[PDB]
Amino acid sequence: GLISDPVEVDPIQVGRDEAGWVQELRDREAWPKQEVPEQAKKPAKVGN
Amino acid sequence: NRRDLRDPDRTVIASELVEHSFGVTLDKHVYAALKFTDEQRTLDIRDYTKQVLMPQVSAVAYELEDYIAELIEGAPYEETILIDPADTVPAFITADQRMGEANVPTDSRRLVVGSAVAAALAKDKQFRHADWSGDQANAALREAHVGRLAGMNVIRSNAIAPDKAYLWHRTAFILAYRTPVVPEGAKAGASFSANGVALRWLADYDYSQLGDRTLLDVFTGRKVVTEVDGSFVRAVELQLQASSITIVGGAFALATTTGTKQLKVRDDNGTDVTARCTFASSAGTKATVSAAGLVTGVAAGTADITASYVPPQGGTAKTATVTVTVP
Amino acid sequence: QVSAVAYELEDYIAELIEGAPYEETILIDPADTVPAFITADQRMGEANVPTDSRRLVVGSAVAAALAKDKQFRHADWSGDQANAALREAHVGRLAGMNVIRSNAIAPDK
Amino acid sequence: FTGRKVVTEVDGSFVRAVELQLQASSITIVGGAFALATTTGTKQLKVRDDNGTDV
Repeated sequence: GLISDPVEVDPIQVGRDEAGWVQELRDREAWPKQEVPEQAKKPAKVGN
Repeated sequence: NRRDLRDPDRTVIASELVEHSFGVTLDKHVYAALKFTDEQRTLDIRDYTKQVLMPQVSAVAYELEDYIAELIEGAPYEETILIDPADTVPAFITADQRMGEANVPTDSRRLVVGSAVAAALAKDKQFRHADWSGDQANAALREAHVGRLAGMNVIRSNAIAPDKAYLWHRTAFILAYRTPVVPEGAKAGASFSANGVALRWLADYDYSQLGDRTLLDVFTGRKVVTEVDGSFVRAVELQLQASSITIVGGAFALATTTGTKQLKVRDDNGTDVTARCTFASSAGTKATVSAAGLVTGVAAGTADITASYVPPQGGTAKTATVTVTVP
Repeated sequence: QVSAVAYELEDYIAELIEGAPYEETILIDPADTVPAFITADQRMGEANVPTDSRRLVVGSAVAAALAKDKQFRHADWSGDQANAALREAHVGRLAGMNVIRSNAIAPDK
Repeated sequence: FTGRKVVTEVDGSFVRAVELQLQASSITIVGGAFALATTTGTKQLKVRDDNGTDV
């Protein structure tokens, strides 16, 4: 690419999102209270 | 496992050792950015530290507190414990029981209440009556201060929802901060601190806009610690119940047809629930009420503006109707 | 391995205690809990059971119900002006026996 | 090796121990009314009595 080009996608960001350990929360301002997101209910991995 | 003695079959069930794992990550970038023109820097700014840097650091500190509050308030709570304003203690004994039943340790427990919950505690006759509480030197009466109940000390924070309380163990929530480095190309930057967190400071002049741009940043990450099955047991949320709502000011009259009035709704506890209400107008032609509570009456007449609030306990929405006379 | 065996043995004991042939169950009214325990003391005295070596193990919900009781919460109704049922969530003695809390037995028993 | 025994009376009755249970005047389902996202979606219902026990 070029130095002046817009910043491209970070592979670390893609892997971080695909691992699924970034914490999703509730809007804290939405009424009625939101349902708990699926990532917030995922069991601990059996392996690593 | 267990087996019967003298059992003719001698097979034994193999026990199995399964470790588990989760993961913690950095996720956000908290920053305060300012830009000044050469005229502002030369003439307007008289003390850079007091006028620019200290408000910047204070802003980042408040943003970090809001980040933590979003973590605590947004954690996965499968149930909320409903505080009865007339009998507040059983909710907290319930919270303690929920924590203990999950085998959460009794030490390193933090209970943080909102302003509404603290006021409800002081207003409760359990603490206010000096014969239901002992406490002859009555503190909820002469000081509006409860301090300790149900085995937990009360901390008061205006950073969380007023009608919410949270009781969590130290291991419930994890925070992480990283200080970005100043790169090779950047002008040598400073380093500041907000709540004990080191913040990277950086300044870059833009010849294009004839000014200076300053950035004050930090890398952040947060985790809620759930169980192996995914349940969240290391923290508990309590919410203060609502039985009715009222529209403050009562019946009112608009100044003109083009005029607007912002409504405010308070529950029987006195909590502001305007952001959590739905507004309707009986006579939409005469007056229209926004989703945010703003009433505009385009045509002269009389209309009924109704606020409906679904309480924390669920169920039927509480209703409060007011009348508007549009001139 | 050792903790597994220890927990299995405690489960053995709890199954013994909970599975015993209790002819009648004494129902605790959560709003007024003390009469249930006075009734328990009475039933075991009418059976001429010795008053020593008596041992009371309550569930988690039973301990919470004891604390939530206005008999122990309100200091006028209990003496105990320190009010350990309110400033703490603790009831340590009633009806002549000391409360022992266990998470091994059923919570409401 | 383990063994356990419940000591009953010579008539067969059990008098040396007493069990007490906490009354439940009503039960509620956590969450109240709800709506499924999909037919494939399932919910593990949870029921609690007025005493907060999981029944």
